Amino acid sequence: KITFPSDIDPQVFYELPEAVQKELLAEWKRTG
Amino acid sequence: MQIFVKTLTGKTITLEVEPSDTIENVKAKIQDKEGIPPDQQRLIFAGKQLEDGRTLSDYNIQKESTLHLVLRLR
Repeated sequence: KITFPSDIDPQVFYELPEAVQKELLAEWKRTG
Repeated sequence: MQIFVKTLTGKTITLEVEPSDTIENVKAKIQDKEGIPPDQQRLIFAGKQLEDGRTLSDYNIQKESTLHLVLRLR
């Protein structure tokens, strides 16, 4: 289950590298 | 040569640049248009992080090329 902020689009997100993907997901999780 | 920059929200921007333009310059372009500073915006091309000490031709970027912008925290 993935939750994206009101300012994040999923189409451009999956297009980003995994290493950067994890850092962005870890940020939405630490605060999420 | 121009390049398209898609943001995390899907915002696409076309900025005219040159094969000898430095990554630090392209970043400034998004700053004057998106109002985002260089110390927080990140440009990635083909899963590679662009360095502020190189030129577009050094990363093999050509016209109509598209890059991805990742926001930092600061």
